[PDB]
Amino acid sequence: QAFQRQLTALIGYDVTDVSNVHDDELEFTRRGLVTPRMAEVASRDPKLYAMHPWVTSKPLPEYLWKKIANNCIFIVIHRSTTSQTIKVSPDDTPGAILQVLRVCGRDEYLVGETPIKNFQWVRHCLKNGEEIHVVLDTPPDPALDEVRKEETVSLWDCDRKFRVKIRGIDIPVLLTVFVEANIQHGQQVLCQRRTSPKPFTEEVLWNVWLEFSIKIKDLPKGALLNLQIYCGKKVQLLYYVNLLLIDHRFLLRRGEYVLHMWQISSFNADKLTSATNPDKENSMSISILLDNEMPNQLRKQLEAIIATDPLNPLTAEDKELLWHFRYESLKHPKAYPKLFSSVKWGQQEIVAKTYQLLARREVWDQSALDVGLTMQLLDCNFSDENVRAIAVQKLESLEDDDVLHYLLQLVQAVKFEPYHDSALARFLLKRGLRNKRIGHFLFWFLRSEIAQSRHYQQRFAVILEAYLRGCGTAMLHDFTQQVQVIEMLQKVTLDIKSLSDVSSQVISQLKQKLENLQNSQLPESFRVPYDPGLKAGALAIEKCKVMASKKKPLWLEFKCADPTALSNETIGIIFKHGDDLRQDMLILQILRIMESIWETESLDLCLLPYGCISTGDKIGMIEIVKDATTIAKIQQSTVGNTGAFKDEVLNHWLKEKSPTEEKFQAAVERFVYSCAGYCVATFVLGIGDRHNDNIMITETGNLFHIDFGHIKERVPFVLTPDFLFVMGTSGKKTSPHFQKFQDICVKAYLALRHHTNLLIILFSMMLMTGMPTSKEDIEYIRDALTVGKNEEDAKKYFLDQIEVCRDKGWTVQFNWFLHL
Ligand SMILES: Cc1ncccc1-c1nc2c(Cl)cccc2cc1[C@H](C)Nc1ncnc2[nH]cnc12
Repeated sequence: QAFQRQLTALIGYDVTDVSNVHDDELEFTRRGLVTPRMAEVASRDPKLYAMHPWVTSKPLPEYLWKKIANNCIFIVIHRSTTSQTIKVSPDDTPGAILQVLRVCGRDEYLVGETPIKNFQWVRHCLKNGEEIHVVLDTPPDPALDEVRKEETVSLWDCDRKFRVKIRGIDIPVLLTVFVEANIQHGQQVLCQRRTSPKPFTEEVLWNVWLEFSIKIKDLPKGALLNLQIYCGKKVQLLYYVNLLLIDHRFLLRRGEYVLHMWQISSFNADKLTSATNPDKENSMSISILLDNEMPNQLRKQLEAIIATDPLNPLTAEDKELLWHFRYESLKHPKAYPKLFSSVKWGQQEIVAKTYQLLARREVWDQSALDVGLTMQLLDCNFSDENVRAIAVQKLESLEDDDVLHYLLQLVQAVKFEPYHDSALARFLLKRGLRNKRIGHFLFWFLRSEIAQSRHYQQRFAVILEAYLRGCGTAMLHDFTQQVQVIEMLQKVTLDIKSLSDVSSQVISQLKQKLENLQNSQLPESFRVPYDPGLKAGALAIEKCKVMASKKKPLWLEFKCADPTALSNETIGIIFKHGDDLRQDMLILQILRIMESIWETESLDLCLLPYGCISTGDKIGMIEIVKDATTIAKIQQSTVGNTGAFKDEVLNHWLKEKSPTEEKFQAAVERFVYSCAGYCVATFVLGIGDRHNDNIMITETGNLFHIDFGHIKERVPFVLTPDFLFVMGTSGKKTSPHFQKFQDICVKAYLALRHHTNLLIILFSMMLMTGMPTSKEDIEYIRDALTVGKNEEDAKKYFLDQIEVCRDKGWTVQFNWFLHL
């Protein structure tokens, strides 16, 4: 039982607790997840698990090939104080041809049957212009990863109409009010019934049967009884709660329920949860009782429909066509979301035909994996397990590198699962247990939601517990260490915040508190949650500070615990309270996806998606990007504390940080690319109009936006005169670098548009699961990606945007200044 107490603290929630359930679905899931855990445990190669090689099968891009010399990769190998360099061909395997080679300063290994060109660490060095420093080391013992040993009427024979008794609602404290009861499947309301309005007192009783038109034999599995409370005095939603009509054992839900409801403040994933509100003492409750072959024009119309984006709404006509031409639609994997949205789920014979249809998915099974298409099947529009499972079926072929690219949003998509035990939850379980890097991030992503989502903490806790019981003792200790450190640091972060430029007493107290944590509480070393390779050590109390800001975040710097670390660079972590860093995580992850897209078209845009992990309610950690300052500061340094800005200061800031001409122009080139990435990426994501104290530049030219979890003459993005002066453009001219900037944006924008469907789905999912949203909010990226339009035309559009900034110059940057 002591092991369970550890799990609870690691998880941040008590999975054995049953104080907020009305059935045993959670416990059933615990027991259900035992098998796929042990299958993965018993199957993983202990030695490859222990070393967790971070590897990709993608080609090395054109931008990384043209950085090689005569098919030669230099790899410095170390012993104790040995440093002997080797000539290696890209195709050389480490655990054979290089003769375990751990990376210097990192928990990262160049091992296994893949060439060195295909290790992400090696590609990381090639990109930045660094060298491959490895250390001959003993392999880490797989015994350390050891895992603690463990231990009657049919539904389709029931033509009776479904009914639910609304006994009444009850609220301790506090105009009229009524109950709406929807049978839902996906976001689709199948059947809706309301009560009569009554006066809104602390108790309202109806004692009324709501008889629905849908038959019990017609309720599809995963149908939700969605109970909602509205008020008049033109109504308004005030509370909601859901109840699965068919439970986890395929039994029709039967009997008395007192469901504690959620309060409002709309596609928001929280609306879909089957979790009841656990705050029984303040929350509105509701009491219920359940006691129960084609023509040519048609082909072209069908093809036009199949070709539209995931946010083009299907008409009744559209759906009827897809459904009638079911089998022709089944030949086109891109049709699948629309076809399955053309299914009348409230009709048992249609669902049966849909299931027949699903048994003929040769073309789907044979199709190359499209993540975009696959993600759409995992969104809120699909509640059927068999549809959703063909989505997860395709995810199974993702190599680990790609799982990590999509992990955050795969974890978020668990929120769209009807049941706690799902093919998706088990896929994430499986892939996390097969790979320590996936498992590490799975821990934190799951934990991020467990700590601040009442709506989904129970589900995620069960999944996280199931992961933890298979990750192996080493990772348990390891995770335990990390949680203890962030709890210590979050405490210091919050305490300093209460004590409010940063005054004398603040700078005094912080450093004492850091010195007090250092001397007793803090461990020898711990893993950096956002960069599991890096192990942090002792604080550099010297270098730690608090921002002259209203949120008063902590800038912390640590020593690297790893003696074999080559640099002297500290590990920098910002701890901040006040911002919802879930939104940042999501945006930063989409920026990583955008980078991998660009990579497929051999385009680098040098984005800087810095590490960020939400650890709790409005709280978390941000990776310190070293040698960087804000653009706003670069203007204040030369111009003044509070004044509007001059065009030359950024370029002449860049100049004064660049030592040689070789490294300066590099900075300017790096900046042209960087500026282009963020102009395209922020435009697409609709977060481009930012005050320049939320844009940053490195000493080596790399522009990057920060502080995403925030967001009248406007601007599509930020391409200010100071950015344009670095390119060399005095108001209305055209430099060589600017035409190249214009060049790069266009190719980047068109590159994103080639994955339009993927981006639309990730943007939709982002809004639904991390931004508490409307259809019109979601439909921004359609316009941003100029859906339906041609290359030439989308290119004009984007150039027109580049010029909108030019027309405005400084007006919005300055209009912020006044506001702020
Ligand atoms: C580094 C910096 N330069 C100029 C202006 C502000 C900052 C800065 N200072 C901070 C302090 Cl003193 C404490 C806590 C957080 C701070 C954040 C910043 C800047 C605004 N942001 C970042 N600075 C460095 N790395 C980052 N990664 C993500 N965001 C950043």
